[PDB]
Amino acid sequence: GIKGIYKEIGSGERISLCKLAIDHLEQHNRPLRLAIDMAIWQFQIQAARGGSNPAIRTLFYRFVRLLSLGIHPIFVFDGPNKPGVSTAMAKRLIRLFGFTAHDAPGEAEAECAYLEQQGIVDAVLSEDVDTIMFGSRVTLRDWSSEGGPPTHVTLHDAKKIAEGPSGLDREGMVLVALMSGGGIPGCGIKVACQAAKAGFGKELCAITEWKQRLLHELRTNESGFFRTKHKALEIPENFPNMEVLRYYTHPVVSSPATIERLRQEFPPSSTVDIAGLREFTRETFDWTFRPGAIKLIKVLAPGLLVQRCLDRYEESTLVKGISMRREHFSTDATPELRVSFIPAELVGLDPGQEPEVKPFDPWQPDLAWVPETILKLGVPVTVEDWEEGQRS
DNA sequence: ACCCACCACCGCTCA
DNA sequence: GAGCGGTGGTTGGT
Ligand SMILES: [Mn+2]
Ligand SMILES: [Mn+2]
Repeated sequence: GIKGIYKEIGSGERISLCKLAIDHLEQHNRPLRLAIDMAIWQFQIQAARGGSNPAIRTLFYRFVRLLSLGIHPIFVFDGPNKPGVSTAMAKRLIRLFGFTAHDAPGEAEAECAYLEQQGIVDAVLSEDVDTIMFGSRVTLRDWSSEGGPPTHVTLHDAKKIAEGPSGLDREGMVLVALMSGGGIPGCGIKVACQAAKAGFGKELCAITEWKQRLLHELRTNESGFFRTKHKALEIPENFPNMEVLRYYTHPVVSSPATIERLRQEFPPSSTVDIAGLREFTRETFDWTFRPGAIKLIKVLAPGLLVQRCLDRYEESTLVKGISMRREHFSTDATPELRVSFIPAELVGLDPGQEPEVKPFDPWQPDLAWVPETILKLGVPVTVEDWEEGQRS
């Protein structure tokens, strides 16, 4: 649920997460804040195979990707007030990356939408579009390839939907969920959408006046709100159930006090725990000894580089040089510079103090495409010299 | 009596 | 959660 909603509101704009990140950083002069429904992982990460704990290993890699994007994420967990990777390990790993874990009192997607409304986050990444019913304005879904590397997302805009052909707004979709559900039998997304379009989605708190209006409209269709008449659809008395109505209208979410607490404490003083990550990966992935250390260095270095650029907003302690420029399609033509750096020097781990058991040398220069905007923010002098040398 | 377009629903598969 | 074909039902007819 809601089944068939995408044929009504649209499938959504497919867009590079990098583009969303960099555009917001340019438009709003600070990194994008994104609430992530923790329920999204449940079917995406238990598809990885091989090695030790591949499910949380997938989680590790998408966290490194979040670093590379410069996104400030907050992962929201479900609460018990709702009407196989460990939560403990997920939260432990979230802290090691300098990210934020947040426990909803009830359903996470309701909390995520609430956080967005309160200006705690700029957008929501969830299983589906249910977030719109809980007040979300910008909601993201399907963080995946476009495949290979997971670079793109599917963006739904609540205002544009309420204007587009469906005319489905928040209270329209509630009525759809009220009548269709998954409650009137024989109904019915098509009819529910037509009922919503007629404006029956208010529901501004003796409600039986309203109920026998559309009930009259469903069987006679004198206003012509429908393609046909529906004398077969017969409506229960409990309906419209009002517990259900305000499960959407005021879902159980964090207290005002919690909101203002988050408002001062998120984003946190984000810092990646290197030594913490080294122990985690050794314990959980069997990334043991010198090979395991080098493996962590290689994977973590680029994101750690991006992350430290923004955090200052000669310092060649980050970028050793620049050599190219591109507007690749994977980022929807977001200007990137080919950047060099020393992985082990940047991560700050010495593979030597670990036992030894073509290849990759963490002490030699590695290359990475980093968004030009982030580089100008973090290493402005090196970028100007690159621009200077290239007008010759 | 029968056709017909539309639709709601079920079972299916992959996440 | 979300895509597919079947299909049984409803509607408005033919
Ligand atoms: Mn949920
Ligand atoms: Mn949902």
